[PDB]
Formats: sequence, C-alpha cells, structure tokens
Amino acid sequence: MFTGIVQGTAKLVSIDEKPNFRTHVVELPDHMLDGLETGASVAHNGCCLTVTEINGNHVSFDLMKETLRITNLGDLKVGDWVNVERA
Amino acid sequence: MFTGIVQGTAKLVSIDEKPNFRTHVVELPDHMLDGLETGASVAHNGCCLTVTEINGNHVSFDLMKETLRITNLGDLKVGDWVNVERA
Ligand SMILES: Cc1cc2nc3c(=O)[nH]c(=O)nc-3n(C[C@H](O)[C@H](O)[C@H](O)CO)c2cc1C
Ligand SMILES: Cc1cc2nc3c(=O)[nH]c(=O)nc-3n(C[C@H](O)[C@H](O)[C@H](O)CO)c2cc1C
Repeated sequence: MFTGIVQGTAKLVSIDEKPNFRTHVVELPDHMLDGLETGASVAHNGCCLTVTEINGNHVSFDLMKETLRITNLGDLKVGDWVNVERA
Repeated sequence: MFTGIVQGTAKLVSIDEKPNFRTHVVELPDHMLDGLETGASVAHNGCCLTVTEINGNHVSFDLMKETLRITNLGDLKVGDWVNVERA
C-alpha cells in the first residue's frame, strides 16, 4: 500500500475525543488533495488511516483505541506535524 | 512495500549530526529484531530508512538532507517515540 516515500507533512488542526474513538483533522498540502475521496488511505506517521471527510484542505480520520495505544498518534497535540503519504 | 500497519513504537536514543547527514539510533521492540539485517528497510514514522547498523536492540539509520527537509524526522529529539514497521 505504501512506499515509505513521505510526500510531505500535515498539521494536526483538531482532535475530537468522542465516546469510543478520536477524530484527527489534518491540514494536507495542496498537492495531496487532488483526487482524494472519502475511503482513501493516508498513512499518518506510517499509520494507515481512512479518509472520512474532506472540507477544503482539512481532512478527517477516525482513530480507534487500539491504533492510539500501538502507535504514537495517541501523543500528538493540536499543532503537531505528521508525515503523510497517500496510497 | 509497507502496509501501514504499525508494528510498534521505538525510542529515539541518539542523534549524531554530521555533514550532511544525521544518524538516528532507535531502540526497536524485541519482536522486530528477528531476521533484521543491515540494508533492510524500516519505516520511521512512515519514512523508509535503511538499516546501517545493529547492536543489540539499537538500530542505526542515516538520514539525508532531503529526508530531513520533507519529513518531521528533523524535529525529533532524543527520547521521542517513532512508529516503526519492517518491510
Ligand atoms: C486500509 C486500512 C485502513 C485503516 N484505517 C484505519 C482507521 O481509519 N483508523 C484506525 O484507527 N486504524 C485504521 N487501520 C488500522 C491501523 O493502521 C492500525 O491499527 C495501526 O497501524 C496499528 O497497527 C487501517 C488499516 C488498514 C490496512
Ligand atoms: C528503499 C528505500 C530506502 C531509503 N533509505 C533512506 C535512507 O537510508 N535515508 C534517507 O534519508 N532516506 C531514505 N529513503 C528516502 C526517504 O524515505 C524519503 O526521502 C522520505 O520518505 C521523504 O520522501 C529511502 C527510500 C526508499 C524507497
């Protein structure tokens, strides 16, 4: 799915804690928005996540508790930069 | 080459700045050491790097100027945890 050739960084502009998961909103680079549809896989810091929503260059993903515990995505704070790569 | 199923996190234990490049030494989880050889590829926060050295659990990578520029790996500090996945 992924080459490990990161295409750029994206700022975490938002974290919604909901009852069973977290939504991360990231601001993607313009050159990554082209042809991006909901359901597409983007790896965040190497972790595969599914696009749930697109508002402009603001892209949403839903993170389960297991993803948060196994990876460092549990420790991000708003304003952090994540490596991003579409598949 | 990578699936984006992160296999775990690795502590950045050492950063050795040189000319141009920068060596990162990370402490890999035990279950990732088996069969790991120099020249092998591991994605660090989604960024594919080549194993340059293995000493116990301590795995070295050399990070080139472009990699530091495109990714967030330039901002890491000793003690940070990185997502890691072997190919
Ligand atoms: C195609 C694909 C899509 C995935 N999408 C998500 C997701 O939206 N949210 C999530 O928490 N995990 C997702 N995962 C699992 C996530 O990548 C995995 O839990 C972490 O990498 C920890 O191994 C996905 C995995 C694959 C293979
Ligand atoms: C098989 C493979 C091995 C790579 N090894 C390294 C490496 O050892 N050091 C490095 O700085 N970049 C390496 N890269 C490039 C690096 O992944 C890339 O510059 C960043 O992901 C930013 O796109 C490699 C790329 C591939 C595809």
